[PDB]
Order: sequence, then structure tokens, then C-alpha cells
Amino acid sequence: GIQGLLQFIKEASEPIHVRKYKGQVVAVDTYCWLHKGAIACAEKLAKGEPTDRYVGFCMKFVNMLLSHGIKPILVFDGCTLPSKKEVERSRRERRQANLLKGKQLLREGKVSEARECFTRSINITHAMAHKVIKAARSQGVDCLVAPYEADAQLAYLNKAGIVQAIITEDSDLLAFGCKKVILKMDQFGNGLEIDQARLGMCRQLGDVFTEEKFRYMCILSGCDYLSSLRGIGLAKACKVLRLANNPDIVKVIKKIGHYLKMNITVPEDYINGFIRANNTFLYQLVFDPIKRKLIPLNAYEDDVDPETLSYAGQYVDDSIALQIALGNKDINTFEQIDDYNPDTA
DNA sequence: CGCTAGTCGAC
DNA sequence: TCGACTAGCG
Ligand SMILES: [Mn+2]
Ligand SMILES: [Mn+2]
Repeated sequence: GIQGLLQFIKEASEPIHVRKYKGQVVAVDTYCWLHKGAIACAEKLAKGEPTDRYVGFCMKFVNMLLSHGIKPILVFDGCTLPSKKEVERSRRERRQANLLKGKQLLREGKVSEARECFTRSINITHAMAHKVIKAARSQGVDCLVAPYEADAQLAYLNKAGIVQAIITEDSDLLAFGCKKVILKMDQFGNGLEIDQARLGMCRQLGDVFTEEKFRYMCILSGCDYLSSLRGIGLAKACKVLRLANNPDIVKVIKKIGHYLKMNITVPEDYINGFIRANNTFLYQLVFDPIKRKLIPLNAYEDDVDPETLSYAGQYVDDSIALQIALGNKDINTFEQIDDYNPDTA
């Protein structure tokens, strides 16, 4: 989420072209593309009608990257985090309801008005994503399925030096601490890049240009792991961390009302929630594309009990994690739906 | 007036 | 999983 993040730090963005990273590797939040591609074929999908138009839409961007001589790494989402295990399934029940608003309008004469309700009732299943994987693999493009949120997986790849930048429309990658995030990129290669070190150009930020504070701000402004206090967005969240300088974030959150002259009592559920939200941005389970094992996004710091971070992702035997990352074992049924072999073919 | 939170339209 | 436009509203 981090609503309005891009604008809040517009002073850190720079119009660039994909050709910039020619000869280098770039990870991609494939969903961003896969989703847009689902729009061009919303009705056919919402009617069982076989359509692969979203498969071509994704390749349209991939080929555009390859033409500029770049090594694209398509990343996909795997399992679901308990942080939002309920708010994500709420989309399912809210989708099937919208599924009827698209049929009823077609039963009144309104055609285009119903063609829009289908777009608002789209669901990106792992079956669809798999078709995109098959298409990319044949072209020689590497695909990797994150154990949980592609966000964390992408972040790791960049922080690890494996990829130099990350293509996405989701600003959360910034919160995770990505060095180079390419946003709003079209089919021609025109996008808006945000560099972490170039964040200090935003005067409005002030002293919150460090990874630790910047992450704290995103959480306070309202994230996917925790909603912001009623009446607290970016400007407010930034001001709080800006005035205070005590590393003890817990004590700061308690006196949040004091720093803002607003007396909004903080519930105990928020103090605990901020801890979880912070630990999810820090130690969410990713996947090592080299040693082929299941590791956390970052190394556990001093004050953290790894045996209490279940909401960040459950650990699984490396042999199983490898099959999930290769998109061979269904996330849901946990059965082998493919036999792709990287070592050989 | 600056900020936050609401729904809305188009791609 | 987005921004845009606008409102009340501290
Ligand atoms: Mn995501
Ligand atoms: Mn996200």
C-alpha cells in the first residue's frame, strides 16, 4: 500500500529508460504485468472461455526488455501470509459478488457498463501465472516463485546484488529497502526510477532518509501488515519520526499523540501490530536462488525471537521450497503439477 | 491551510 | 494492487 508514497518522495524520482540497465539483470514484480494483461481478457476469463491474452501481454514487456539487452527475472507470489490471510480471501467473496453485477447488467441492455464490472471482478490464480511461466521459460527468461510475497523476494534479489533494479507498480518495494525501483514503466521502456541513496533529496522527509526510519514511516502511514491510526498518513507519520530521535520506536509510538498535539490513545493491539508489521518487512521468508534454501529477508537482529515469527512465514524443508520456487508444486494442493528441471532441462 | 480519507474513471 | 479529485476537518 503506502498510499501516496511516490508523490511524498517525488523529489527522489528520475525519468529513465530500460536500456539503461543493458547487460545487467533486472527482477520484475510479474503480477503488475499479469494483472494489466487480465483486463484485456476479463470477460473470457470470467466465463470459463479459454484466453491467453494475458500471457502475451506479459511477454510484450519481456521482449521489450530483451531487445534492450537485459536479463529479466520474473518473480511470482507463492503462499499467503497470515498478516493478510483474511483480507486477501475477502477479495474472493467480494469477487464472486461482482461476478453477478457483470451478468445482471448484460441482462438489462447495458453492454459496456457490464464489460467494466468484469474488469473489477478479475482474479489472478496460480494457474494463470503458470502459463506466463511456461511462455517465459521457452524464451530463455528465468522465472522464480516467491515462497510468499514477491515483494520480499524481489527486495532480497536487489539487496543481494543479484539484480540491479526492480520493475513494479507497488511502492512497498521501497519500504522493504530496495536500492533501485522502477515504477510506471510502459511497453516502450519509459519509467520512473527511485534510488534509495537519492531519497535524501526530499526535504519533506528530513532525517527519515535511512532504511530503518523510512520503514517505520511507511508502517505508521498505513501498510498491508497494519492499518494506520485514525487520522495518520505520510505527512503525520514523517513528522513523528522527524521530531523524535530515540531509537526506541516503541516508546515513540506511545507518545505519538504528544508529538502531534493530538490526543489519540494507542491501543495495545497497535504496539504489538507495529512489531509484527516491522518484522514482516524485515524477516519475511524469501528464497535463495543459489544455495537453494529457505531464508529470511534479513539476518535476525539482537532483539528478535525467530521462533515467534510465524506470521512472517512458516519454514519448510528445502527440497519442498525448491519445487515451489520452480513453480512445479501447486501452492494450494501442494502436488506436483510440473516437472521442469533447471540443472538439466 | 495542510492532511487524511472517500469514491471514481480510465487503462 | 493506482492515482485523482473532493470532502470535511482538525
Ligand atoms: Mn505484491
Ligand atoms: Mn505490497
